[PDB]
Order: sequence, then structure tokens, then C-alpha cells
Amino acid sequence: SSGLVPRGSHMALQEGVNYLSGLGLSRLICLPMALRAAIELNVFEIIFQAGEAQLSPAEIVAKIPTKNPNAAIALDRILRMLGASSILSVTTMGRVYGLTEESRCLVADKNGVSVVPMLLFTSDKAVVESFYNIKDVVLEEGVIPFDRTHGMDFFAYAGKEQSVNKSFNQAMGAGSTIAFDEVFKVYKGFHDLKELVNVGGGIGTSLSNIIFKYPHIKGINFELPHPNYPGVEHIAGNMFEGVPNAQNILLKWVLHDWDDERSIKILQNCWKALPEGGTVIVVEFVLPQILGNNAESFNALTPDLLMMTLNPGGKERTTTEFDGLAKAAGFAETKFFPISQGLHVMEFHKA
Amino acid sequence: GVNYLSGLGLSRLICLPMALRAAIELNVFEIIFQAGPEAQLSPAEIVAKIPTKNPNAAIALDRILRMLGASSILSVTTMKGRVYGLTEESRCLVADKNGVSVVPMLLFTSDKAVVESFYNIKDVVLEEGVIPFDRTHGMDFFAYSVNKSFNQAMGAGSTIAFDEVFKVYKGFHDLKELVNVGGGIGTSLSNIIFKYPHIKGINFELPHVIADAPNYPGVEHIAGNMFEGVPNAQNILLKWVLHDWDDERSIKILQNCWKALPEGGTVIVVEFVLPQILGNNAESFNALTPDLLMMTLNPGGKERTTTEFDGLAKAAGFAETKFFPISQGLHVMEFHKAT
Repeated sequence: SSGLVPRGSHMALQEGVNYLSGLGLSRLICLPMALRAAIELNVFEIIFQAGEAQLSPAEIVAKIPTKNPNAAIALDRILRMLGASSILSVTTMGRVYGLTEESRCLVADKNGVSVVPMLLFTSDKAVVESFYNIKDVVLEEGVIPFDRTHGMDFFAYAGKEQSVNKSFNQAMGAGSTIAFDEVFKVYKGFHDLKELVNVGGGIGTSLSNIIFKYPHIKGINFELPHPNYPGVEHIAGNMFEGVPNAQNILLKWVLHDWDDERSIKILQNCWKALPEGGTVIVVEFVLPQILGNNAESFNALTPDLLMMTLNPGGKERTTTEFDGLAKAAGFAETKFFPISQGLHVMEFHKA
Repeated sequence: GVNYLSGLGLSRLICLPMALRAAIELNVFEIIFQAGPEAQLSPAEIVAKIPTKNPNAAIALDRILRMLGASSILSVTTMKGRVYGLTEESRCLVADKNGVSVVPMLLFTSDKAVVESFYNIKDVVLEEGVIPFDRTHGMDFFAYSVNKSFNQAMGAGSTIAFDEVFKVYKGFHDLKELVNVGGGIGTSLSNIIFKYPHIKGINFELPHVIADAPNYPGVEHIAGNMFEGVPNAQNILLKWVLHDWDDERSIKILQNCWKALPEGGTVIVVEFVLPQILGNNAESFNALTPDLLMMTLNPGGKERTTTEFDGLAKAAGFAETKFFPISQGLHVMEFHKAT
């Protein structure tokens, strides 16, 4: 950075509160809805296909299935908002728009994975409608905002509206693939395992991907009664009643669905299923001890608030809190492995 | 190497306005303010001022406040939990000495009926002449609680804007006569004349609106249609009118103003303007956000740059445009008829 900056004298303060600047807080609702529209119009892939390209609104709508003659002027009102917010790069000539580091993740990789399914689910109408009632969690004990908004719970609602069910399933699948891609680069604890029981989790995709990379692991997928992957045996059951005997257990985004008392009971059922020397491997985002405006913080705060609206008993936790859960279930040794951006793998070791 | 893991954090964009709305509705910002200047309060201290039975209210509240602190809407100090205070932007969420804040506008732009319509904004790109609100709710916006939210949003915004106009712009002091085009029942013009009592005021509005209007000091009511003609007067006020209309209709209004003015007369225009270069700042979003709301609610209208406003005035026959920037994208513009 060029330039010499003297400490110098103290900046003179402005007088009064300028309420006109506070009107700009309306940017907070407009930006996510503008982003959602641009995702649904495929703007980011259209830009990417052009190659550090920057495209005019006319060039972008040329690739959108519309015949609306005013499409470009309409689209520019949306793109202007994304450019002002640094989601798109802008050159003012009208304006042309390109990708930024922030928006590269909206373009699917070689294997078709991006963050788009997560973003579309977390801003889905049924979820956003329930966010209007998040304050009820403060005011009334035991109220679930989604249930109050829709008169049924999230999974009952998703079973009626298949559009919400596809959207949720694709979101969890994308997030899991993204997180495990990073886990497999950093975490070394699968290396010498011979058996792993996945407790919770769903269809068995994450476990099958572990066994692909660690072919000596014999997998068991343990799940509630409702696609068999080789080397993955499927067992139906309720983890609050018991867990099948296990050399090692995998808990991938399970504990954050449950309050402390229920998370402790899951881990106690894990403890009694393990032999001496067995391990629980926990994959979770961890709340940083000091929050700030950074990816580590928002990767924990965002699922925390979505949980508050869909399932307020669940919550995100700090490393200290995770260690507290482990000790309440009788584990005496805990190991923490930072992966990236707040994602951690934790090992709870049975004596 | 694309960082997809960090990109999952873009879901924070929907979480932040909903946490902010919850905190406004829990009255969090006024509770912090009443603790005194530079106060920072724990969640337990804030919950003690909120009527609730719930023994876990403080823990639940911290889940919302944490988000606003991490996003810089609240200031944060970490004790051994966090304490929260106001920042420059959240100070605007507390009423000032004149009783008003930006809260009504924030609550309207994130209101349920508005946000539900935002889901169909892509239909404006895809299908000619679709109005997102109409497709969402099966009827017009004015045909469609919500009317309360809308009126108070527009009233708070106008009150905040004009309190600043009056401080910065000195062009009302020596006017002798003023027509307010689209003045409603004339309240706003009456309040201008209260501040500047030498102005002779004319409230000009459609007949069914003026039918309900009371008598105000210094104000004469005249009924009619601004697209056919405007009353003769020395000066004309267009406050928040032109952004409701496309270029052709705006030029027609201004051509009617030009006809109604004497040589030397002026149109005074109060609007937010789009900056030439957009940035992550209120000067950009104070025009971008109304523009998106109109796309969802009032097709036809649009926000404009200063250069575009000059273009309208010159096309309507005015000889000079004169700009008085107020703050944060708000401008007064004078369009002068040649003498």
C-alpha cells in the first residue's frame, strides 16, 4: 500500500445524527432478494460462460429465455444493486458486470456443485415467512417460529410441498460435499480406522465418500426408519434409545440439531456403544470465541439463526461448549482439528 | 481455487434483515438508548426491560444480537459474555428530538406483503408488463395494516428528508407564492408556510382528494389534473412526484409547469438521485431501494441521475437547471424558466 499516513491530529466529529444515512438500512432486505432473482435468472453462469468477462444487461438477457423487449432495462435494476454491494464487478462505460471473488462460488464446478442450493433454500419463501416470528423465541418459551407460521413442522411442510423438499435435500447435499471436500484435505483421523458407524446423517452419501477415500473402513449407516452403497450396511433405529456396537462413530451435523440435554444423551449412547479406545468423530461449524465480520463467524451465526426459526432447541456451539458436552457423556480426552472457515472436526476419545 | 466453503456464508444476507426486524420489534434499540450515551448492555439487561415470562429469554435474545454485532449494526465489547451498544447507523433507529426515526421505512420495505412480492421480481425480466405485487396477491397494491405501514413509511421518509432540506436549502425563504402539485389535502404545504409565512400557498390535487381537505392558514385549494394543466403561480413544488412517472409523462408534467410559470419562474423538485458511480453506501441505496420497490409495486416509475433530471427539464423547455445537494443522495433541483 503506497502512501505515508501520519497519525496527525484528531478527526473532527460530525454534529447530530444523520437519519438520511439510516434510510440505507433498507439495503439489507433488497440485496438478498436481488441476489435470489439473479441466481434464478442464471446471471452468474451466463457471465462465467463469457470467459474476467464483463457483460452488458443486453448481453446477459440475450442468454435468458425471454422475449420481453424491456428485459435488459428491468434486469439492470437488479444488477445495479448487486454491483453496488460488490457481488458483481462493475465498469461504467452503460454499465457492464462481471464476477467477483465473492460471487465465484455461485458457479458450479466440474462436478456440478456450487453454494446455490444452500442459498436458495435459506431464502425460500416458507423459511423467510417463519423468520417474521423469530422474536417469539425470545418472548415465549417453547414456541417454534416455523410451526407458528405454518401450523405444522418443517418436515411435515416439506412433505406436502415437494418443491421445499427438493430444495432442502439439495442444500444439505451440497453443503456436505463442500465441507467434506475440505475435511479430506486437512483431517488425518480416518487413516487407520477399520469400522465407522454413521449415526444420524441420512442416505449414506457422506459415509460412502469416506469409504471411497479410506477403503479399509467398514461402514454402518444408522438412521431412523424412513439406496445401498457397497461396504455400507444400513441399520434402522433411534439414537436416543441406543446406538449399535461401533468401533468408531461419525456425527456429521447432528449435535447442532439438539439442545444440551439431548446432545449429551446422544453422546452417552455413543459412549456405551464404543469399546475402550473408540472415538466419536464430530463434524460441525464452531462458533468463534471472538465474533466479527468474517467468514468464520457467519458460517456459525447463519445456521444458528436458521435453527432458531426452524428448530430453536438446536444451536451452534463454541469449542469450550463442545468439550463440555463430551465431559458430560464421560469422554476424558478431546481433540480439535480446525479445517477451514470455522469448520472443525472434533474427536471424543473413550478411555 | 473457488472457496465454496466461505461462500456458504452468503446465506447471512437473508438472516441479517430478519434479525434487524426482530430487534426493532423487541424495542432493543430504544432500550439501549435509554441506558444513556455510549451505554453497552448485556442481553440480561436488555431482557429485563422486555415483558417476558421466558426464563431463557436472554440466551435467545443473544442469538439475534450476536448477528447484529458481527454485522456492525451494534457495537460489541466482550466481557467474561458480550455487551451491546448503538452505532451511527443504529442510532437512526431511535426517535430524535422531533419524534421520528427511520423505523417505519425499514419495517415497510421488509413487510411480509412486500417481501412476498420480491420473490416475483424476476418475472419483470421474463414477461412484459407483469407487476410482481399483482402476480403475488392477485390484485393491485392500493386495492390490497399494509396501508398503515405504507403511509407511515412515506410520511417518516418525507419528514426526515425535509427536516434536512430546510437546514441546507435556503430557496424557500424569499418565495412569494408556491403551488404544491400533488399536495394531498395540503398539510405538507401548510407546514412549509408555517415555517415561511410570507409564502402564498396553492394546494393542487385531484378533485376527489381535495374534496376531503380542511382549510389551512395561507393555503388555497385548487382541484384538477396535472397532466392537463397546473395553476398559474410564481413557483411550483414537485416533491416526490417525478420518480413515479416514466420520461414521457414526466416531460408532460414539466411542460405543463413551464406553461403555468411566468418568465423567471421556477420549478422546485425534491428527489433522491442515482449517483453516477454506484457504491456500497446510502447515497446509492437511497435511490436503488425505491427503484426496486417500484419495480415490485409501481411499474412506470424510475429513479434518475442528476444528468437525467437536467435532460427532462431541458426537454420540457427550461433554460437552466440548478442543483442543491442536501445529503445521502437527496437533492433539491430548481428548473428555471427564462426571462
